[PDB]
Amino acid sequence: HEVMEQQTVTIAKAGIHTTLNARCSVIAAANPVFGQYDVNRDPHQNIALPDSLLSRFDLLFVVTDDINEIRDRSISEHVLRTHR
Amino acid sequence: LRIIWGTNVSIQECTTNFRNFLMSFKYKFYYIKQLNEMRELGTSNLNLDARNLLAYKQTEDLYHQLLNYPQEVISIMDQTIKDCMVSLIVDNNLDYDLDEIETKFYKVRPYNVGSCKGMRELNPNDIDKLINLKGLVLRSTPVIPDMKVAFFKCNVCDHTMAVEIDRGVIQEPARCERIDCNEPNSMSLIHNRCSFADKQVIKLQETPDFVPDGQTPHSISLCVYDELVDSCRAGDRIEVTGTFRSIPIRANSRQRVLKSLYKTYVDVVHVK
Repeated sequence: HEVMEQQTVTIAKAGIHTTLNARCSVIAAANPVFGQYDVNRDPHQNIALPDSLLSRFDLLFVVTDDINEIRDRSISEHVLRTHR
Repeated sequence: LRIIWGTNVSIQECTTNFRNFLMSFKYKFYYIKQLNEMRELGTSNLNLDARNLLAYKQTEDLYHQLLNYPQEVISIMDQTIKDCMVSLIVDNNLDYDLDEIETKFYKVRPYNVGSCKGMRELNPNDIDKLINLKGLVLRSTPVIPDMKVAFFKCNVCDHTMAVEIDRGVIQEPARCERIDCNEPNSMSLIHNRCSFADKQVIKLQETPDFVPDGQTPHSISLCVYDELVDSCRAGDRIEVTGTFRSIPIRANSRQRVLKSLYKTYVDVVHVK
């Protein structure tokens, strides 16, 4: 939380006491928070990691590999063509 | 005037300046009352007050002579209070039966000279000075015996003559005692027969309430002496006064060489 939005890191440790800057960009990949019920499951209870984090991330993209039948065949063909 | 080395606090001057200090309220802004209380009990250890000499005149300078040079000033102060006991007795004529009560050892216990700031603030420039300190005591060390009067022996004849330590060193005459006899052979130092005096050691954290936060407090080992030894236990957060000391330590190991960085400890003449 402190890293992402605030854009800085703060160490009061022991110690050296300083506010030092980490202004990194961030990507994250997570599972379906238990139960493959990632596709059908509710807009909430699916994410598994409330709450403010869900906001901090500018974009939340969903990846259910669910047909979308006519989409499966195409993907398979693509993979086949690739296998070369 | 009898100048004494570099301390330059003159004998046969300050003694009288202290001798006429007697009988004062005064001022304030006790004194002889509490001494008259002292003479019966035989408890010795005159606690004084500090501040007395300030702002009081005379001896406005004596406060500065003690503060800047406590080492001699305490000894002279003890001599003078002893002779002022001697002069207290002759006033009432025959007292306490008779002269033996004066022979008993007395000392001054000065305290609260200015308000010093911490151990931490202290300059290395002031190494003989009276220094307030405060902090809890983490441990009270077992009693170490300290040399006062040394004893010596030889294979010849054997003879019992012995010499006092004085300064922090011991030099025995090569040869020899009584007489004579001689020969050149090394002196035999009896370990147990010689006299000893109590020296404790007390560890003190520097004011855990006052800290750089979060850096852990610094140790100050104050060694005390005499009656003060074993007069305390642990964790006492109150305050202590005494003379600062830097003494060399022996390093690696053996070699008889000095680490050249002197360790620092407090003589702590008084505790309150």
